[PDB]
Amino acid sequence: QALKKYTIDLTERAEQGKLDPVIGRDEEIRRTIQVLQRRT
Amino acid sequence: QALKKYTIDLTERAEQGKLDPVIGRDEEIRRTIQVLQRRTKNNPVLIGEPGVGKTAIVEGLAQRIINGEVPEGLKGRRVLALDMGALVAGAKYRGEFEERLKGVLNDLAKQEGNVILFIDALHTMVGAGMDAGNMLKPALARGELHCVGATTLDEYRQYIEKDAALERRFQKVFVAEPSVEDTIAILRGLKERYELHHHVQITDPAIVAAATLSHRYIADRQLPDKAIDLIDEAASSIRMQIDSPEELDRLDRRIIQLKLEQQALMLDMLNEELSDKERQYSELEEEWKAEKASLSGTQTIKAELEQAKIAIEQARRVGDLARMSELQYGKIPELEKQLEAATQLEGKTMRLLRNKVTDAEIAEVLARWTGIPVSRMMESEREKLLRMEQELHHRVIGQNEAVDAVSNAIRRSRAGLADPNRPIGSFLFLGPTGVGKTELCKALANFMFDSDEAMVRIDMSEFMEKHSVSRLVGAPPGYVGYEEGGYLTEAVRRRPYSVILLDAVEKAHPDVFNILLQVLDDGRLTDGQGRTVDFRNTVVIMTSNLGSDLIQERFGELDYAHMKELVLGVVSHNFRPEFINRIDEVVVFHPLGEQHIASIAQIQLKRLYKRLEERGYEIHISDEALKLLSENGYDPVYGARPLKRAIQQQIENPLAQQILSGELVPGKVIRLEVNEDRIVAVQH
Amino acid sequence: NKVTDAEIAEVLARWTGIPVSRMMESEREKLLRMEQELHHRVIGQNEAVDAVSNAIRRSRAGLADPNRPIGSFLFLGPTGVGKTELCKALANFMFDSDEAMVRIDMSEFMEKHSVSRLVGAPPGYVGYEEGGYLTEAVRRRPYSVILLDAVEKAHPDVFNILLQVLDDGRLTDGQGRTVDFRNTVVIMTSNLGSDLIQERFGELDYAHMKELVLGVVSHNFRPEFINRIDEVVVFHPLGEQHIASIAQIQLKRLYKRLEERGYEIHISDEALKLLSENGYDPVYGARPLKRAIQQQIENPLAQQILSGELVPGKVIRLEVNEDRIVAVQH
Amino acid sequence: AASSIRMQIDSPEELDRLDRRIIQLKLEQQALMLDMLNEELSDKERQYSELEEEW
Amino acid sequence: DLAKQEGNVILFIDALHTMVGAGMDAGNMLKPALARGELHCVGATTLDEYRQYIEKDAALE
Ligand SMILES: Nc1ncnc2c1ncn2[C@@H]1O[C@H](COP(=O)(O)OP(=O)(O)OP(O)(O)=S)[C@@H](O)[C@H]1O
Ligand SMILES: Nc1ncnc2c1ncn2[C@@H]1O[C@H](COP(=O)(O)OP(=O)(O)OP(O)(O)=S)[C@@H](O)[C@H]1O
Ligand SMILES: Nc1ncnc2c1ncn2[C@@H]1O[C@H](COP(=O)(O)OP(=O)(O)O)[C@@H](O)[C@H]1O
Ligand SMILES: Nc1ncnc2c1ncn2[C@@H]1O[C@H](COP(=O)(O)OP(=O)(O)O)[C@@H](O)[C@H]1O
Repeated sequence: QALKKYTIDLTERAEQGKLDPVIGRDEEIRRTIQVLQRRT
Repeated sequence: QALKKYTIDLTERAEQGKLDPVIGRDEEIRRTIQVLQRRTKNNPVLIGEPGVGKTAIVEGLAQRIINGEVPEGLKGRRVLALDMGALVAGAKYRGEFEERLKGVLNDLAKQEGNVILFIDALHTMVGAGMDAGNMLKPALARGELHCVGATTLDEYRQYIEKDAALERRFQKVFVAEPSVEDTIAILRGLKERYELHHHVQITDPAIVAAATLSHRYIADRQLPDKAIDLIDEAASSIRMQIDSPEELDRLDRRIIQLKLEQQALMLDMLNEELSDKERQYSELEEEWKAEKASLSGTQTIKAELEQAKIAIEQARRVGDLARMSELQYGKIPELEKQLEAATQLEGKTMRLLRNKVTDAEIAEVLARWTGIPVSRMMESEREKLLRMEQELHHRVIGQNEAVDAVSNAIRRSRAGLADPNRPIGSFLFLGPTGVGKTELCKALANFMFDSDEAMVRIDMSEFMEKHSVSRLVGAPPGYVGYEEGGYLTEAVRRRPYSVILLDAVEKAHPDVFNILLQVLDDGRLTDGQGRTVDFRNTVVIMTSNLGSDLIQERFGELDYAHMKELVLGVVSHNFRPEFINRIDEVVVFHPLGEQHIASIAQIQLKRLYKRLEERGYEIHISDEALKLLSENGYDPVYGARPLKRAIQQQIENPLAQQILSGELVPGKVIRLEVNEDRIVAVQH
Repeated sequence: NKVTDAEIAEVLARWTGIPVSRMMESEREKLLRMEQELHHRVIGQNEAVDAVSNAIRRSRAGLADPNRPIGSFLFLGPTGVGKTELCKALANFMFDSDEAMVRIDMSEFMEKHSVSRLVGAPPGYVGYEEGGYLTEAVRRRPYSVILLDAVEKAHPDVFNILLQVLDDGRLTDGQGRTVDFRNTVVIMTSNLGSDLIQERFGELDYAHMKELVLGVVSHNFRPEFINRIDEVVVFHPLGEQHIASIAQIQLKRLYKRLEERGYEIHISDEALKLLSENGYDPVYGARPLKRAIQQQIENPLAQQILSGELVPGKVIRLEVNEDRIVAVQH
Repeated sequence: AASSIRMQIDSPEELDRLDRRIIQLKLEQQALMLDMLNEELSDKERQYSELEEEW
Repeated sequence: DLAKQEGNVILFIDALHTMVGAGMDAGNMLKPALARGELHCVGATTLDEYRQYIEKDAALE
């Protein structure tokens, strides 16, 4: 499949715990998801 | 086959129903249809300032073509869109671009006029590395190609209307910026679309209020797109607040705290407390799940009704007849009444919060956009405004008349009662210098709007000059500081709701009052760049001090009214009456008694003890020293600025002289006890 | 299937915006009614009613000059006699808004060399890509009434620009294209002879009024520039029935905004009488009326709204106090 | 103007206004479904049919 | 793949300007997929590339 050919899963990396639990910015992530669950 | 390679059928997508039944504009739709159905020059262009959805106007044209609302010369056409950038894939080699374009044109010649071309952003065809208009031009004079132009008026008169041939291949269709009620009707259609999409409910009076406040205040975007985006933003905000759950997270943190505590312990009763709080959390969570199941059932049965609408529109396009009757008479009224039964079931069961959006939520989103509370008179800020004078007299000693006047202005503002076409209030301030005119404006913006800073001071003793006026407006174009904007204006347009101080205008040249005439009649001002920025949602204030001699004479035992009248006659000697008639509202400040000096000094002690607790110091005072300072810091000409400098020269220097002598320990009781002429601090 | 000249005039009107079409009967009724409507929303000043009625009649009948632009009017009157509001009522008739007008606020222009605000900047300076705002706003709305506000505050001979405008009204803009004014209307407002007006609106007719203030403004302007104007009309300081009518109109739009708030508000006519007693002065015209209305109505009214006395669905008779007005809830 | 006249031929205006009238009366009758609105619908549809046949 | 995963996958692309400058060279192939909604990707750059590429195509804006 063409998925694995040219993609990099970061969610696998945090799923395999490779990554950095940075603290904070939760309002900004919230406003991001506010954008993310729009229609336009 | 480049049509397969580069273009996308809208009418496939509208055949798939993917787009908007866009309301209105119907004369312009028809006029588009007129210009299309000619024999030559078949390509009209769409024009305006953006955020009006001309894209969607082409979409609705295609949807009417699907529905056959067109004359009998377009039934069966092909409305296809193409980017100019779509053929800038490989722009190095020679003719490659042009070979793509000619292959497109030969495809369209082979399709023989049954295809209507759409182009968005027609100015993308202007300059592309001659290039592009020098191939379309024979088709576009000959009308064999069926282009549809849609672009922004700035790019129109910037790119095309300086290139004359491309101007004469096209005809203007000026879409207006829509009205209020047009916005309302389209937002009813969009209420439909969003409650189809965003899984929620919307209040339609909140929608028309949202449209009202969007058109009314924010001039940044334009109609109707700003209200569209606001409704989308509020819908998604409440949509995230569907899976917020705040009280569930409170209970979950509580039960996990009690679980950690019990696991640390292993009299107990903590097991019982954990069991009770977990039962509470489980009950709240189960109510949450029941609400989610209710909303999910409501949205699914709404989607099933929408698919029934899709099928009955398939019967409208195709033309089965008993299918229409069957789908209507079965599906519509029973699904509507059980959708309303689910709606009133939610109106029963929704506690953990909503799925509606109200105008309070609109004003929340608005303040998150604006920063300005028109989040309405909610009996906290409202009852602040009911105590607004008593708010001010934290810092406003005496002087109650202007306090009344200012609070009157604010009340006429934030209750929404003003004629908003003048500004919020024009003001002349009079009276003795060194009372807190600046304090008044600071406390105004403080307990009204932000703070003691959210303002613009403009000191008018600079402004003895014609070129001073040239500064504060903005320079004329074809001069130096054109490219930067005016002094006042861009600072206004960043902070749309401020209070502007024009202090001491009597030192300025009398020319300035013309600029104030345009403002204080109108609240709109035309800058260097020829454009106009609103004031009318701000507050403008001038100060003067001329007959403060006469005030210091006669405020002892004359009234307020004839005092006002006499000093306004003096102002008529000063200004033009043609300007002060444009002035709304004038006060007089009066000289204070020394009790007011003592009170302001108490306020200075308050902010001093604030500063020293910020240093860490717990300091009190003998008030005989306050009596001495009240004896010291006055003149009849300046008043309180002598008190401020005396506070400095007898407090801020020697107390720091002893702190940096290492005498003073934070936390000790430090009485500012008197001396013969000085103040001693103690270490207790 | 026969194409007539009315078809062409409508296609032109919809294709540009200029109201070319032959005088249909709703429009002609509306023109007689707009004579009436400018009596309505402008109480007072029926000289101006006459003048601008004649202006738009010489427009829409299609008889006035295809050389000169259509009207040309240098208004004279003292403060607040409705001049700006006259032209806004013209637009709100004609364009169903106030925000379809060219309101070039003229008192910015106190030194000379901001003419480039209105023309554009000549090539090889800054504003060559942008124009000057008058020309752009004309060429987008080719039928639009242009107002030039309080015009004599400026440096005096800015209006060689307006010598072109009122002469032939092709306007050579910055870049070098033609800004044509033949379907438009230029209005100025000035308050020069206003002290003579309030001095001598009595003891003169309309004509010697016009004569003497024309002599004065001719001392102010240049004799070139007075020759270009169609009719130098004069305004008059208003009597107290006009004051009462203005008060009524302000009450109606006040009622409008508060019924948009959602409140049914009446008044004592004695309260109107108190307003009429508390709004008259010859020297200042209409604004002491309006701000007296503002204070002595709105501030107790907004106070009681922020009290929450005002329940909707109640007739709110603005009845008098001893000297003031209370709102009642019945 | 030529294609404008062609579309005003190809539309028709008052015929489609009467068509809006008859479809509104059909909706109103089915919202009622004494009647006599059936008779009024038949009258307006006969009017529209005569106009359409003339068209 | 954007068609296949049906919006269950939202990919991430930082350096949105590098999608703008990639040779439609990459961007306006995907302005369909973001406009149509097979992808809801997240941008990450500085204000200068915002004014340089994101503001400069107003459709991208
Ligand atoms: N009648 C309508 N019904 C539904 N949505 C509409 C309607 N008119 C406009 N819109 C929406 O308004 C949005 C923004 O307007 P646009 O037409 O896209 O702006 P524009 O002026 O065309 O410039 P662009 O390049 O298209 S953003 C559209 O994408 C539509 O979703
Ligand atoms: N006949 C009238 N009908 C309606 N409103 C009027 C009338 N006469 C005066 N007004 C009011 O008077 C004010 C006039 O506003 P403006 O025209 O801007 O003032 P002005 O006429 O420009 O006076 P100056 O000389 O420029 S200060 C408005 O508030 C009008 O409502
Ligand atoms: N809370 C955090 N947890 C883990 N890593 C972090 C955190 N905060 C910052 N970093 C590190 O800081 C670096 C910043 O890089 P990045 O944020 O990707 O650049 P940019 O700020 O341009 O996006 C990252 O490589 C990341 O590993
Ligand atoms: N009403 C008041 N409430 C609180 N403090 C005030 C008040 N009036 C005056 N002050 C004091 O008066 C001084 C006056 O400052 P400023 O406003 O610049 O002078 P003026 O009032 O003469 O323009 C301030 O420094 C402040 O310490």
